[PDB]
Amino acid sequence: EVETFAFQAEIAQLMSLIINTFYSNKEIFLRELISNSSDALDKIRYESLTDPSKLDSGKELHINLIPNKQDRTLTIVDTGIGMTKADLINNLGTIAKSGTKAFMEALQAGADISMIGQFGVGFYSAYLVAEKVTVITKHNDDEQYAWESSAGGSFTVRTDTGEPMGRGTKVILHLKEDQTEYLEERRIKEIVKKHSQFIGYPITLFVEKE
Ligand SMILES: Cc1ccccc1[C@H]1CCCN1C(=O)c1cc(Cl)c(O)cc1O
Repeated sequence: EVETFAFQAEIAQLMSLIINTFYSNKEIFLRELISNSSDALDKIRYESLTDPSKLDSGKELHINLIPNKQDRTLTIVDTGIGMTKADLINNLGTIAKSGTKAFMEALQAGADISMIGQFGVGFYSAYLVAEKVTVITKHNDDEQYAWESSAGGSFTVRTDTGEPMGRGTKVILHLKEDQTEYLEERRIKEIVKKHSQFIGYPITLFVEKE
């Protein structure tokens, strides 16, 4: 079955702001998502140091970027610690961290949207370039789940039937019509070079044939 949840009020407000505010520097979404993957990878590594068996679900720690022009999706995949169903629901929409209103209060006055990451809500910058975001995740302690939202104040969670991931999180950006530049090899390379040069895990940019 599919479960539908309301975003907490302030998160809905943030998402609307991200979608409606004129802001040309959209590329920062990729930095924020790679940062999130890096943090998740840090966590499973940290845990594996005391209990190595937590890598039984996959020893390699990496980030893959996978453009698909036919589906018009950009997918960020990591083999980080992943999220349980509860982690998913609690951290991707139903609970507003302090940084949510702090950020929007920051946008009032001087701050610009590129600072979003500093408030711990950088995930939502995905809606700078995506009309719908799907998050597939698998944590050692739980089943594989799919989160999805086109904003508008709700998201869904369901058990995922797709290819099993072993462990980690996959963010699938269904790109807006006018944002297909982020499917281009040279454009993604440029952004990763500029914003994510010192990530401590291998980042592989997959290519497509003509
Ligand atoms: C950083 C972060 C913020 C909010 C919730 C969860 C996370 C990370 C740490 C614990 C598990 N995790 C994730 O599974 C994860 C999530 C998102 Cl949103 C992503 O883009 C990539 C990921 O690997």
